[PDB]
Amino acid sequence: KPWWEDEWEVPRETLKLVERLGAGQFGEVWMGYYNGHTKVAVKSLKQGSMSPDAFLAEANLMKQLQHQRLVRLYAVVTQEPIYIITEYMENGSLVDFLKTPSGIKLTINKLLDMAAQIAEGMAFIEERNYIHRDLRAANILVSDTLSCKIADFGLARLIEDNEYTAREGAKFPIKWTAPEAINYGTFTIKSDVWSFGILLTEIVTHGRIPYPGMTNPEVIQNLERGYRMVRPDNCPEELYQLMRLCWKERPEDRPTFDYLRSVLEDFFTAT
Ligand SMILES: Cc1cccc(C)c1Nc1ncc(-c2ccccc2)n2cncc12
Repeated sequence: KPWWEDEWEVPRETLKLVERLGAGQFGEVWMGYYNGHTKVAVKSLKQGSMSPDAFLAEANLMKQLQHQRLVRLYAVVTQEPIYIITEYMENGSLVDFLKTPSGIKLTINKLLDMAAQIAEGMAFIEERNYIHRDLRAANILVSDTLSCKIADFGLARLIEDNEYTAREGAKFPIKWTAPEAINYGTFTIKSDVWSFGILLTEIVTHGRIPYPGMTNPEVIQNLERGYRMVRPDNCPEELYQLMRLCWKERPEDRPTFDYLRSVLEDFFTAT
């Protein structure tokens, strides 16, 4: 659908980049304002660093995935430097927010709350037939009202039938990704469940890097023995047994996202 017809295309004028939130290889992210008043986040592609068609595939997938628990596509600018504009999240990434004064004061109740918002957001992704493939505290975003939404959809995909198989030479963060995804390059909403498992460990330990004293090969060798992550310090035994269904050996034994939500709501209100 062409750009002079795209309901998503905006004149670049309408925008005003104020504070750079970050920079890397692929460009920059900025808070700014749309037509003066509405706070937004703007991702800009560093020319030449990656393909504009691949930059925008994120935007195009988000056009299809709209739900309160998901960070919302506002608009795109599809020339000079290419912009992706979204809804603004005031409190930045979950993984950082959990380390701040405010984050550090959160009760376990509040945390189990947030965890259920994330599972909700994924129960949508689940049911629309998408997979995320990058689910971790760094790719959860926090609002001014301490709610949570799924972010970063770089790797997110619609599936015809259950399997998405990566290209043989692909690497993903070992500590967060499911054995079959690391090994066979096969991803399903069940892989994402496994990661969610790992993210639970990030919520409940605030910041921390999962599998505390272990290198990647040590972490692989342990899984293969039938071990899983050592009960994080101060992790209610319940939520741990939950991470444990998230880490079942066979994916089809791994639970749904709707069910995780369901359970996380009980844990939450039971406290
Ligand atoms: C702008 C954008 C483009 C594509 C995909 C997404 C998820 C976003 N949104 C954001 N992406 C990134 C950030 C962000 C980046 C660094 C630090 C904190 C926030 N952000 C903050 N509020 C909204 C965002």
